[PDB]
Amino acid sequence: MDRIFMTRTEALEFLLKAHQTAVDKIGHPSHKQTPADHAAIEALDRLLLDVRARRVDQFQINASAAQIIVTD
Repeated sequence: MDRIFMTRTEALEFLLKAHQTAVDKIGHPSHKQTPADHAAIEALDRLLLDVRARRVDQFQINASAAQIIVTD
């Protein structure tokens, strides 16, 4: 049973660690950061606004993987 409770601000750790899981799941390389990444920010804007606006909720992708239940 894996569960992580964090506040609105601490939620960042979850939004960050969450990406690593997917990025690692696909088996992507470890090459140096690319310039195109600057555009990827367009997507982060979603979670960034949802968090900064204090409109985020708790959720989990898998039961075996590290879960992070948001504690509003």
